[PDB]
Amino acid sequence: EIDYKDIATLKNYITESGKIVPSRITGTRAKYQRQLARAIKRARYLSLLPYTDRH
Amino acid sequence: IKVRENEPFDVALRRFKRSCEKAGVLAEVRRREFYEKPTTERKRAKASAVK
Amino acid sequence: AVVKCKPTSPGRRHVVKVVNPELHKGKPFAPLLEKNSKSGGRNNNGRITTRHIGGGHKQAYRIVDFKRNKDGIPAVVERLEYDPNRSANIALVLYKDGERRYILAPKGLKAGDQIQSGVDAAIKPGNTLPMRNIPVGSTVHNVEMKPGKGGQLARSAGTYVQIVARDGAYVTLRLRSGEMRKVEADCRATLGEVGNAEHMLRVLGKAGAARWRGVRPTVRGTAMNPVDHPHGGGEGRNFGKHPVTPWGVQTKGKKTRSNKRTDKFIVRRRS
Amino acid sequence: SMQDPIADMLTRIRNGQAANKAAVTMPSSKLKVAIANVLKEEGFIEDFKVEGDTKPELELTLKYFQGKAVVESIQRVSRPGLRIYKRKDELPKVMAGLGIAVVSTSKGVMTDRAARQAGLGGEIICYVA
Amino acid sequence: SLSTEATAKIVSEFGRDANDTGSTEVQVALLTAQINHLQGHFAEHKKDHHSRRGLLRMVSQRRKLLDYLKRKDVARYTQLIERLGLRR
Amino acid sequence: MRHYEIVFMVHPDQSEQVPGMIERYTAAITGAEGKIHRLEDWGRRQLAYPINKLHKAHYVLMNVEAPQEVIDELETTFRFNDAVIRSMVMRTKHAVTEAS
RNA sequence: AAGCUUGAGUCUCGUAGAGGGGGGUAGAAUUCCAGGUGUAGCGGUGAAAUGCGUAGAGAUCUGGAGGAAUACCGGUGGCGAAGGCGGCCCCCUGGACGAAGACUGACGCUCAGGUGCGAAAGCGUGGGGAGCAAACAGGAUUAGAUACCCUGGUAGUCCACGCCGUAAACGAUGUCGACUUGGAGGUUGUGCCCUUGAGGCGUGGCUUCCGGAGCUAACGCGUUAAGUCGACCGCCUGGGGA
RNA sequence: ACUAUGGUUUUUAUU
Repeated sequence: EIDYKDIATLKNYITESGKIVPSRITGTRAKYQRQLARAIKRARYLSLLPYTDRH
Repeated sequence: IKVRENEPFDVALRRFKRSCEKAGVLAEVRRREFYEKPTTERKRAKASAVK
Repeated sequence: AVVKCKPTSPGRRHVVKVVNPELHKGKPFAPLLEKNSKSGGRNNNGRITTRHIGGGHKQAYRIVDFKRNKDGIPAVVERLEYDPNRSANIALVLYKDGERRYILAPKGLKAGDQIQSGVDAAIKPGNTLPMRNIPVGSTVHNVEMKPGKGGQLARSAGTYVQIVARDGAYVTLRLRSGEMRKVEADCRATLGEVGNAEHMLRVLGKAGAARWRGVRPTVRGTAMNPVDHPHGGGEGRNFGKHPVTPWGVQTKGKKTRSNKRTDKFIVRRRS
Repeated sequence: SMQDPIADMLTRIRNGQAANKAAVTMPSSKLKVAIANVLKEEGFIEDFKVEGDTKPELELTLKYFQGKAVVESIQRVSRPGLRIYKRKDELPKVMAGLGIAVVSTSKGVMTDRAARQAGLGGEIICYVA
Repeated sequence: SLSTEATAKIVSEFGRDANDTGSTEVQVALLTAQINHLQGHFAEHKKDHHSRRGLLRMVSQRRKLLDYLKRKDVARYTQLIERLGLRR
Repeated sequence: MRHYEIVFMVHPDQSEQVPGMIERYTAAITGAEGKIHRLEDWGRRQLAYPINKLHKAHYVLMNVEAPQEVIDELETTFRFNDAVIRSMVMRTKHAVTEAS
């Protein structure tokens, strides 16, 4: 929430393939699933997360 | 899910077709709750005393 | 940008004109002019060497800088102007410590715009620097083959070339002709594209409006006597002959390069 | 939306009969109450109540018999966009003497029986038997 | 929407009593402030669809109230064209 | 005034030209009654991918309150500096307190 | 007409949203371009040929441009006069809707004419052209191939401005509003409750299935009805000609 | 691999 300059907790909601984890395995409320899913994408533009996942 | 450990060889065998992804673990026969149990086991063990 | 003319007079319906609010329209800067003497397209013994050039009307020269005058020194654009002998037109620049000069226009529609020179230049369009300084993928115009009074390659309106590799004293680049060339890197090139790019949108509407600017219509070969042009037609205007020049040689697909010497710069020629 | 004060009254007296519902509610108006009094006087309903002040609500107690509803014939035989009017001598007969027509007279809501008793005509608003 | 102050500059200044909106001209004046603010939506930009279509919707809404003012408000149209520049 | 985060990356071969821009625009914000709540160095990080022959970069975190037209005039100031790789302007979330 | 404030709309604080406009910007790969390493294959179908290459391709390094689009997020979860709309960041903004008060006083709803608008394709005058591709030029298949299949490829698809205005525009049901049946599921606000709840009880706002009255020639509709009713507007009288 | 077809037409009333 409000921050994407740290990712060490945010990575908990990402798969090993770099895609967003479905809320039904984390019990996360859908409003917060939406926020975390867009926050994971915001953190790619600060180069803290890759876009690929090609090797 | 993808390959993360091998290291000089892997189990392979129909890699992720009816193994490690969809039936078992969700879909078709809906058995053994492997999707919704592993966090409940990690919630309750824990040590829970004297290591 | 260009606009279409109204039918306020005969034939004018088809005319298109170029308009630029930043263009000066007044006279060129008087200390930077000469008359540019012409030899009329004939040698000292009165014989034709260049054709279709007779019937000219007065043109000057803006003392245009191709010699890379004041190298490594910054300047600023003061005004934009017209030049009858180059399709990109011209710009007037004022140099760091004094004086003006006219330069071949880099792409742009404004004045008050600064430029830099040499290896202290920024990687920005309009700046002029040795090709040994520019990175792979860069676009350039007026790129230079040798230092001197003149300047070579990519000068016609809207043209540029792009560099693909660099190794030692040379750089490899891709031409508008489809040629691939390996050129000397110490030579002074200008970043980006050469200006105007709208020169082939010109109409030359009135038949007298080509003549009043010194342009001559070329004389049709089939309309001549067969013993004065080998392409000359019969009384019934009949063709019946392969195309040729006024000097009897065939033109449709027939090659003419005969050099076998300029090998150093060759990689792969046009196709 | 709501053009006439009784277009939602007749349907709510006709419907609910198969489930034998002993009551029905609707929004209340001067004409709905003036009709509810004559429907009690002619034995078609057993009670009517008004409840409210600025937008009142009307509850009707519906009438039943052994395994059956009692109001088995109820129609308007007129429409708010194309109304029906009759002279004092021309008020409509229903089931050749076994039914009654309801008239809105210059002295209020009454049966054609009572309008002819007084020597009045008016607007025809319901047919019941 | 219009600001609380640009609203107050009509509904607490233009009516016949303190905070009066029962003068029909105040319903025309508040819309004449909202339509001028919608003609203020532009710069930056010119070709916004929902503002060009919504501007014409505020013209429809002003033709509604101005026709009514010259129909059921007796004389108050000539007592309003001295206070609104409807002919610029 | 409006609140913004502003978190920027410095190019490792242009890096000496950043202080002549940012430590000089702090006057242009405070002259407009604006505030800069930290301007702290976040250090040299290894990147999650190579940005075309750039794989390790230095980060800075600003935190600002200003007029919107002073942050628009800061965007052209970051773009004319060219030693900075994205300003990363992001709206609202209120001002930082107690050093985050 | 003047008061009332039950129809309808609005402000303060608040809710969710791929609704619209104007500016910026990014990761990969197909492609194109130049040099290494090292060779004759690649490409493609039911099975093949035309072709790219052998004058140095495919593959793999090395070093960079060029173009269209935006993985996951994503849920019968949401929005929009209609058509339709999912990158991420900034600058503008309509509708719907929740709590508690204040306000206009019929301001609603319907609508001939008129003026409004696009999913694709096309036109004008120029730009830009990876992935694909009317027509075009080949090859194979064949009795022939204008079709399957395949190498290349123009207009087009992209962009600026002015035109074009259509459809199975079909969520085939013109519209505002009220009443009512058996059982579940999803989903956004606000009240009430020591949440004694590892969530209900009310009340607004939203919404998918499965039964059933009534309704149909039959499929279907089914409280978000094609059921029960009332007002405004619009349309209709056999096939083919056409 | 690997396909094109064939005009027109019929059979009781009666308790």
